[PDB]
Amino acid sequence: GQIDRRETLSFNEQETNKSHLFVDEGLKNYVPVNHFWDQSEPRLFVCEAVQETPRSQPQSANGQPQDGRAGPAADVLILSFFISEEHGFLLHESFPRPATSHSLLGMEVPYYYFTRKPEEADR
Amino acid sequence: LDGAKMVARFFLQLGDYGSAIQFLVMSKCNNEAFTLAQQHNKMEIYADIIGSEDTTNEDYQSIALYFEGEKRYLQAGKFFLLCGQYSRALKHFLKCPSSEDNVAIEMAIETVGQAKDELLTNQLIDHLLGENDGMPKDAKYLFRLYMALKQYREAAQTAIIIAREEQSAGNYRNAHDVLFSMYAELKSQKIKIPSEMATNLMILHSYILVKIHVKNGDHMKGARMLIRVANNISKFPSHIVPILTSTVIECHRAGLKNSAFSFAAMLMRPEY
Repeated sequence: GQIDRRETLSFNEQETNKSHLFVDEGLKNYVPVNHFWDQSEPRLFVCEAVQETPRSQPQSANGQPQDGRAGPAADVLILSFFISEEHGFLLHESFPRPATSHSLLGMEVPYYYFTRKPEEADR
Repeated sequence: LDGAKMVARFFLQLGDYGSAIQFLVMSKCNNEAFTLAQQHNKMEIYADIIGSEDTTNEDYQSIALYFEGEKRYLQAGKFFLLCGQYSRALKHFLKCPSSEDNVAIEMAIETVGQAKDELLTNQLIDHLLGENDGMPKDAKYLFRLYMALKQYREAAQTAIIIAREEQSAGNYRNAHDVLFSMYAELKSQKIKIPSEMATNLMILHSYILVKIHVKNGDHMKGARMLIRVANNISKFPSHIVPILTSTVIECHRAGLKNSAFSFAAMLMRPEY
């Protein structure tokens, strides 16, 4: 959840400035996979992040679905940001990718764009 | 780590390899240090810098295996000794050619002294007593091995042998200096001094003090030291009549005329 900053206009491999402005401990298990900017708003940005599984998988004592043992969270998160020289990175939104949606395709206001399942369009 | 690499790059541009090598500990780039210290033959400086918390016996071993690959058996021996591989260290010290044999024997003595192993000890004693090469070595090395093993009474007996030889030769200062280096050690430890060693050293130092007192014009202390040396004249077989003649003269100068007369009556014997 950290933001680093580094400088190399002159040749450098620098130490980070560190800011702790991100409070959301829910992101620790997510990895970004797709990203986009608004075609009209240069301050506005979005990223799709997947919840990656460890290399080999355990099981529970009871016959539950293996990590779906508990209540819901996002298969994949969509995070949107306002980015500025005066205020840094501000989380504009966080939401689950819709259950009818297979990936983030883009963004241009008023809309994020997603790829729909042909499993559901015929219903 | 990376700010420290810039400081390394700056000293590499200035050409100070000694300062540049520290950053291979401080920025943890240890294998570039090993190879740089190898290329400039500064391997002891790298091994001393390696005294930091970042490091391992596998560093001293990788250094030892490098010198073993160079067939530098003395240096390989030294880094196996620092790694704690006493059998390999001794086997390398014993495999040294005869041009390094003194330093290799001193380090083999140190290796056996640190190891305390009876097989390695007997292997080195068999080497010092020549049963592997058809020659014993100077008694100074058996003495130094007994000291390295802390066999201090056996070392003391060997020091008395080396001293009695030097007394017979008239080298009273060398016999003194050997017995003294052993007496001081036996006194620094909690160990029995031989009554012969104490008696001999005392007698030898009394003879050295004759020169000091007679030079300083103290005919009394000079004469009284000469009286003790003369009461033990058999320990000075190379200087008997000079010592007794000096004893008479200094006793007469001191007003010890009965002592002067007793050593004059001794000098009047047909043997002197």
